[PDB]
Amino acid sequence: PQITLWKRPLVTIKIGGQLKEALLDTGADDTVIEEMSLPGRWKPKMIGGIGGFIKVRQYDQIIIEIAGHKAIGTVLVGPTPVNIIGRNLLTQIGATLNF
Amino acid sequence: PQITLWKRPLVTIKIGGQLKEALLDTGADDTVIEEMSLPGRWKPKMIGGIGGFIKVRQYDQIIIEIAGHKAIGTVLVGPTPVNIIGRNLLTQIGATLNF
Ligand SMILES: COc1ccc2c(c1)COC/C=C/CCCCN(C[C@@H](O)[C@H](Cc1ccccc1)NC(=O)O[C@H]1CO[C@H]3OCC[C@H]31)S2(=O)=O
Ligand SMILES: [Cl-]
Ligand SMILES: [Cl-]
Ligand SMILES: [Cl-]
Ligand SMILES: [Cl-]
Ligand SMILES: [Cl-]
Ligand code: NA
Repeated sequence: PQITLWKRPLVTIKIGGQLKEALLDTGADDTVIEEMSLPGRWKPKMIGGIGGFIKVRQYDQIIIEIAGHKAIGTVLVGPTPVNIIGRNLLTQIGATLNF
Repeated sequence: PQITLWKRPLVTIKIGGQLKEALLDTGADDTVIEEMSLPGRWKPKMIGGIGGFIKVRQYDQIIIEIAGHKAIGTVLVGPTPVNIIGRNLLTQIGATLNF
């Protein structure tokens, strides 16, 4: 699609068989999702957002569908105000910015 | 242009007579610039991202030039770690997300 920005670019994602809503976020290096269970081991990660730094759980090689496009990559889990799809997975679905 | 997302989508902006680098950020509702003075009236606001909230000054009707394209709208000024061009000005330069 071509998504304009007059409203938030929210899409449906599917992770662990569950549908969720997430924000396509070109200002995020990383994908960050609200507390949920994911398989496998996780590693520690700190991310610095507008308000300061938080701890998250980094799960690698997670299968996630984004607006009907399949991706497999790193998902950070932690107390983000909104689920966000960052550039690590926007590149996997072929997204670009255009003007 | 078409901007891929392998790297942060940074562009040069001109605001308040100053040249700065800023992130084209589809996950930001509004534009947030590091501390600087701007002319005119402002009012305080709180915005809440990863890491929590910061207090900013809201200036309305500010003209920016974004990668050579002029736009006018609200700019929030405050202790953001990165300058951000959010949706309120991305719409004005006709930016879309495409995949
Ligand atoms: C009202 O106008 C607003 C304007 C901006 C924001 C909000 C409201 C707050 O809007 C509420 C939404 C919050 C959820 C997502 C955060 C949205 N935000 C934009 C988002 O793109 C930030 C932009 C940024 C970039 C660098 C540093 C600070 C901030 N990126 C970010 O947090 O990414 C994290 C995950 O990947 C990592 O890579 C970059 C840092 C880290 S925000 O800054 O909190
Ligand atoms: Cl869960
Ligand atoms: Cl990844
Ligand atoms: Cl200044
Ligand atoms: Cl505006
Ligand atoms: Cl339009
Ligand atoms: Na003003």
